[PDB]
Amino acid sequence: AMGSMERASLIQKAKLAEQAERYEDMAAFMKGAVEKGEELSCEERNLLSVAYKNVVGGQRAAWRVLSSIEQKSNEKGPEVREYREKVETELQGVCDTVLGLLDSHLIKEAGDAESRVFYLKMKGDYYRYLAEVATGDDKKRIIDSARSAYQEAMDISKKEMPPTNPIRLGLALNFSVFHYEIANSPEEAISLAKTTFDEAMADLHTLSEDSYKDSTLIMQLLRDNLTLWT
Amino acid sequence: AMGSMERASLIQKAKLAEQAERYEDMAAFMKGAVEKGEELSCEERNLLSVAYKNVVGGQRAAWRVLSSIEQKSNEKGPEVREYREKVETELQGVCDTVLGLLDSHLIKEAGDAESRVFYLKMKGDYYRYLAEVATGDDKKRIIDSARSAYQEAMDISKKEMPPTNPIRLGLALNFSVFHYEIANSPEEAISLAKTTFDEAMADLHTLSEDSYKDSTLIMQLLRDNLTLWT
Amino acid sequence: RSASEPSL
Amino acid sequence: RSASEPSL
Repeated sequence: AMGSMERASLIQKAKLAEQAERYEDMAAFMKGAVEKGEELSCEERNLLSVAYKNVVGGQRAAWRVLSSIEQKSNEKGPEVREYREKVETELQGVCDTVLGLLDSHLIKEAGDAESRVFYLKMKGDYYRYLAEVATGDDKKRIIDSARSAYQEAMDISKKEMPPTNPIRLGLALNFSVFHYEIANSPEEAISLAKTTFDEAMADLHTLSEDSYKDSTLIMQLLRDNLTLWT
Repeated sequence: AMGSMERASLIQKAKLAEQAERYEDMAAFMKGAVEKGEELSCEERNLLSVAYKNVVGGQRAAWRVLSSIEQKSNEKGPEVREYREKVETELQGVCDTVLGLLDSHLIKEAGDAESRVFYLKMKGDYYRYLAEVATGDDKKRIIDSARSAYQEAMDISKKEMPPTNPIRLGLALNFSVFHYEIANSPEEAISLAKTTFDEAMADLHTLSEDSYKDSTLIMQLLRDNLTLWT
Repeated sequence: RSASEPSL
Repeated sequence: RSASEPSL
């Protein structure tokens, strides 16, 4: 599974599942595609990311609802904790699946900056989702794994991509969220978001109209966060 | 499965899953509750209905997206048809599960009009979702199973419930949709929707403010449909 | 498409 | 909650 399906048919079905908003199916088609062992193209990396972002986003939203209910019950039976744990375990499982694809063998075959930064950012992201539900000292090690992946991605991005590149911008955005929401470092988050915004603003002149729209969509998220954080 | 969980814990978890918008989990908790073999209360019937309506509604929405793509390809490989069939099969499976709960043994233990009409309406509804994807002559028999369930529900509802009862109103609404969208009988659909609207309008005077809001919410759907159909 | 009974 | 990179 999905070992008998052609790679091209798995990519085609992931695009159909995305159109149908069937993200669990999309993720499983893309996991099958990765497991064929060939590197992924830019569009395929994006399908992989879209699929798992939507799966884990649903799980995160549900976990938050349940955690809030559980925290209120702690101002009456094991059910709320049991069910929050069930959703939590499922969420951890999807993060471990993603991290497993990256480790076997997406990151090690990724030589170009665009692919390597994309995957190292993904690694940061899924350890960050693990961290959101972790308690410890599991929690410290998972936070460190996120920070280390983001930091390697950031170092390559700053050497190899222009400050407007949407992947570099989305990496910096997610690392700033890691700092504010996970690492209890709101000043580092704000500094990162401001420096990344300003260096992209300075480079917009180099862009075509379409590239400018791509870059400014992510810059607007940095600005929204800075408005929330200050 | 979920044979080891207490009934009350299954109901509690279905309510938590509904809050978390985890409808697949909600459906499985409610299926476990039904399989405990005790009749369901009014609130429990509603949880059962909410859970499966949302599951099958997601499947129906995806099937429609895929069917439309497939029909366009027929103005280029087996993938679109294969994946539409996969979603179709999953959808049929969820309808067969619901119909199985009703047949084993929800309908036969349901003696009061409120429960019996609710379940016979559900039976109409899930055969109608089967019919939406059926081709035949499977299709005729499935259409007949829907019509027969709706008709039995309607006969009890008209003898035993006031014209404003929200279940009677939702039954008449869904049977009118069966007539317009499934049975190629737009005139029967319009007649049913108009008669049901007018008889409820005539009985609103009997209602409390809260009951009136419940009844008029479903009447407004009958009116929206009549505006669409005329 | 016609509207059917909502999830309430 | 802060906004992170969207699904695009």
